[PDB]
Amino acid sequence: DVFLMIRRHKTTIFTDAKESSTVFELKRIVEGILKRPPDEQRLYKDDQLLDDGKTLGECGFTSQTARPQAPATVGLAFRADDTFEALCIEPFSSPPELPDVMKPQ
Amino acid sequence: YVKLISSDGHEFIVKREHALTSGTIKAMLEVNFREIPSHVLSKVCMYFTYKVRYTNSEIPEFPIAPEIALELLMAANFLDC
Amino acid sequence: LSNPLMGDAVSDWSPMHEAAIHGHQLSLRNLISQGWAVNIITADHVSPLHEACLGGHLSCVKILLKHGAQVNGVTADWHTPLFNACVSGSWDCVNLLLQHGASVQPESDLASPIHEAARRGHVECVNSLIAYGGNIDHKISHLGTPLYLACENQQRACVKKLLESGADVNQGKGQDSPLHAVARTASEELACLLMDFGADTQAKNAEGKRPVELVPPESPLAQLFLEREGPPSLMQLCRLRIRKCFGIQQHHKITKLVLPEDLKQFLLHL
Amino acid sequence: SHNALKLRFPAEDEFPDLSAHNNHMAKVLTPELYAELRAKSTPSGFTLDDVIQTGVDNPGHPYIMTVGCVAGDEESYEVFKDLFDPIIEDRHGGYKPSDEHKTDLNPDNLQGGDDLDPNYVLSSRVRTGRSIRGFCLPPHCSRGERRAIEKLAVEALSSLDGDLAGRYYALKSMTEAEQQQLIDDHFLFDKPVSPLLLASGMARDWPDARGIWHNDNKTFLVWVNEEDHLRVISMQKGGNMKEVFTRFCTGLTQIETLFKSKDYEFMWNPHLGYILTCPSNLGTGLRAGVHIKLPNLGKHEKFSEVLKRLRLQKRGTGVFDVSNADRLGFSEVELVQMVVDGVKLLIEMEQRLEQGQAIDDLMPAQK
Amino acid sequence: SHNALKLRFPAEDEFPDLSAHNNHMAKVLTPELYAELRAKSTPSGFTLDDVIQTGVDNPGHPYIMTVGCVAGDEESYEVFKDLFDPIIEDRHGGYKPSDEHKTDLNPDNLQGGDDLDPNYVLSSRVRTGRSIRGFCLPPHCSRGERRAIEKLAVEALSSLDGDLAGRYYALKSMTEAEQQQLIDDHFLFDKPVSPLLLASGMARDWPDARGIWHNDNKTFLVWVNEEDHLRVISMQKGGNMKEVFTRFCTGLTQIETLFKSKDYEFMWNPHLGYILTCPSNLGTGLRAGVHIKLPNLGKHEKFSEVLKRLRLQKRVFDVSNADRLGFSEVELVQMVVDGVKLLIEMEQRLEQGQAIDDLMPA
Repeated sequence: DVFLMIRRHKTTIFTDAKESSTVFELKRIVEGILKRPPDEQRLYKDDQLLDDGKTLGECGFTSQTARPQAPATVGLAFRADDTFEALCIEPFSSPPELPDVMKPQ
Repeated sequence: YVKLISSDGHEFIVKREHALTSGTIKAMLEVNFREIPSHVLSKVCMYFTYKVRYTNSEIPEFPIAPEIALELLMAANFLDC
Repeated sequence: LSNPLMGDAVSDWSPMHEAAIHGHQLSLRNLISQGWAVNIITADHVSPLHEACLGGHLSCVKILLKHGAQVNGVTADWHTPLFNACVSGSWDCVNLLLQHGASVQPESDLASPIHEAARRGHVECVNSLIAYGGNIDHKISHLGTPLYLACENQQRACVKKLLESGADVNQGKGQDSPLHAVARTASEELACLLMDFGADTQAKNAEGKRPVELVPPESPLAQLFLEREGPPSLMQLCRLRIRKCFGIQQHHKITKLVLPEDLKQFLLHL
Repeated sequence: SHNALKLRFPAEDEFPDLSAHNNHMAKVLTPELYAELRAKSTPSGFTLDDVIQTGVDNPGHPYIMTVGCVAGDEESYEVFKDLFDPIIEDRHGGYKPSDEHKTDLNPDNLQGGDDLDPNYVLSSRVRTGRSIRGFCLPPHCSRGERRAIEKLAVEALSSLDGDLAGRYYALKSMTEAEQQQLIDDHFLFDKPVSPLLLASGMARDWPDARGIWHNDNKTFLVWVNEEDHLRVISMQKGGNMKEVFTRFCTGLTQIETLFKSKDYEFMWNPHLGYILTCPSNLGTGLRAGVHIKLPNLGKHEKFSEVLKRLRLQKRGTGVFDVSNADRLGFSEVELVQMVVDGVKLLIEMEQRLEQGQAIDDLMPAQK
Repeated sequence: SHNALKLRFPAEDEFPDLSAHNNHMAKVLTPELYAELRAKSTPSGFTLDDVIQTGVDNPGHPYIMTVGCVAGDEESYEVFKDLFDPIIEDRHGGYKPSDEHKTDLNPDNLQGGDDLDPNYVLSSRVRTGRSIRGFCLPPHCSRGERRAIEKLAVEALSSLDGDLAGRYYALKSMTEAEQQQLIDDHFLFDKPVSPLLLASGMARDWPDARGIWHNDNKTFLVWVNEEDHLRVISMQKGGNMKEVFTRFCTGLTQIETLFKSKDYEFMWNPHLGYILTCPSNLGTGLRAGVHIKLPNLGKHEKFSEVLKRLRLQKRVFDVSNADRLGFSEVELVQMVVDGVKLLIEMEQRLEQGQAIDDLMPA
């Protein structure tokens, strides 16, 4: 099983999948929430647009990466008419400073 | 799926059934957690999946950073986890 | 006295050894004033100090040490004044001896003060030894760890103390973790503690068995193991992670963390 | 004597408080026994109180369980039998009232031990004690009685031949140079300092009639009127247990002969063997052992466990002094056989430990 | 009896080699005397071999001697008087058996003692001891009467009032807290360690029926069944011996009458005063002493002989009366008081760079 986290700007979604399933089905996994068809979606890894015809295994995702301990990260942009949205994702808040009593000696 | 909102405006789409891990969320049954920062809300979600996945099967160790341990504890307390 | 008399051990005691073991302080002083040196030893290199330590006669060891008694003297059975004090439990003598340079760590692995105290239930001496500078997780062959031993003798006071101090909940003897030990001794009380301090219910012993497999299913422990078969709570995990940031006996610093008192107690009562 | 006044009080008033005491006598002596036995006495002058004197005077130790009593003479073992049977039985591991004891110093019954490995056996030593029939023991005898014994010993010792020839020193008047020579060889002894001895009265009149005799080769040593009547020690650097045992035997064989020529013999009977002072030395009263270089086994976790089953005593020094832990129920040379056996086992035990090998296969169920 | 068995030997065999000893006993007991008294014994069974055992066991210091003889009871002083009389005569500097000794428990006879200079007198005490007629002295008593004596002593002491009211500490059940307090105040008396005491056999059965009674104000100690039956110690800081002595005398009198109300009395006779185990202490058995700060005089070469001249012991010095028999109890402390006053002024001379000269006594 594949534990995948998909994000867009400030949105995040957690979903499970099969290594044998492809990006195309994954596009429909997004659709279930998004309410927009696969052709209007742009799933991507890092900065590499994902191929509907490739499996998650084919795209480099696996049980050693996309875990329940910590899922893989795929971005999502949308088909802005004749193009698509900037492939950017806003990071979550930065961490607080570690208290001196918990800081290592 | 249920959308959870962080105090920082992040939107988390979480399978409801995993969300039901939290006693507070169970009591709540979209939910806006203005009390919980984005720095740790996503972590809590990950935990929800973790616990569900290994409920009936060895179990690997859940990852956690000292920078979130304190706030996360508090968040977990809030969420009854 | 002064030589290998080749007689029975019963014939070799000095009057000081007698005074020491029974707390005859003034007699001791008198013998000293006559000229009975405090470093007079017998057969197994046993000094008045060693006997006083076994008796727990604080004022006697104060005197003996005052006059140059060998605080780290070693007997033929590898015993030290400190070790002997731990045997009797004399909390005061343990502290005193340490203050005069008694080494917490012994030369021989046949007589660990800490492990002895663990077996005896001498909690406050365990505390002093560790605080003075003692390795709470020292593994020593046949005895495993202090924690392990406390569990073997059902010394729940020391078990709780050691675990709060920061004993490695999953380090016992060989593959026989403290949790496995509890299962073998059927103690629901110690099981509850160890589980809460992070004991690994899936760890296997030398036989490849989990703690739950080392106890009959009819016992209460079977149910208690069932309760902890699934993944731990996030708060549990958090607490474990937080505690790891503090050293041995350093968790008192938790009180300085910027958080609610309820959680402060949650962490302090680990 | 003053015992007449003791008889004017109720037994319970005389009954000593042994609550804080920890020894064999203390467990045995009851108010009932005290009440009965205090009315009896020996023909030599003993009374129950002297029998249990050292006991009540010394609680002893929380861990080391001493005997807590002392005999007075041969007759006292019968007169105060009601305590001795319980004390002896307990101290000697179930030795029963009808359990006949034997004797045997004939070297022909010692097998092996001709040469113990000198890499381990630093030295060998044999020790015993004898009492002369017709006299009392050191806890009771008068100056005159003690002096008579000295003279008998001096005569006999002056006639020993061969390697058993030697010289007698009078402790009470020996020259400081002589003291230097004998203290270097540890042949020189001194006044008892342990309260476990002093309570018996054995130090009375010291050094009157106390004596030291050793042979020309410094292998045969006997002490006169000290812890007991005749204290005999045989020793030699090296592992030749067989020869030392024989030397020892011939020492007592000739001395006994010499005493028999004057109508004296060692106190002895079929039930308790040789009759000595404290109960722990009944039967053979024979100790034997060696100084073994065991830096390895002395650190091993089961060292004392092995020695326990081998029935050997572990003692340090003034490297271990390994020695016979039994005194009664074994035929003298039999005990020496036990020591030889155990030591050879320990040498092999050490060999395997030295090489980092498992040593569990050398731990026999010896009882 | 083994005594009879010893008599089977000739006296020559039983006679100890006293040439190695330097005590008084060794210079009195001849082999002839030994032979004469060897077969003699007291009603208690006490014999010669018991009376000189200590003198035999301990060789004695080459310069400082002692006696080495230990009595068994009052009667034993009569039974073996052929030995004791010459011992006593030498021990007290000349004393014939016919010279009837005095006794005096009336403080009124003491002139002064309530006015010593507190800059020198740090503290002072009075020690003596008694024994109960009818019981044997410690060296030959059994557990039975040791306990009977304890019972009496404690019972009687518990009835004391005023500044004599107090409590009893049985050593066999005395706690560490109590121990520490008694040690702090020098009240606690532990097991004997000297050969001169051990040789008597008095250390046996330790500490059965032994203990300490003392008053609430910490001025009176009664050691029960220790070195004698009743060791009476009275003490106080400062230069007021007189009051100490009045408490001592009247307190002692009271406890004496309390025993008499129960038909008991202290051993006492016209030629030895009160009876103790050691011959040197026969008589009054009174030891009054004082801690005297004395930096200058203590370094003066005649200090010794001055105390000698005053009949005082040189035990800051612990100065005490050097006699126990030869004159009354009051006379004794009178000498102590006078001596102190003399000694104070002597030091004062030295402090002012003055000689002692005319302060030397006889």
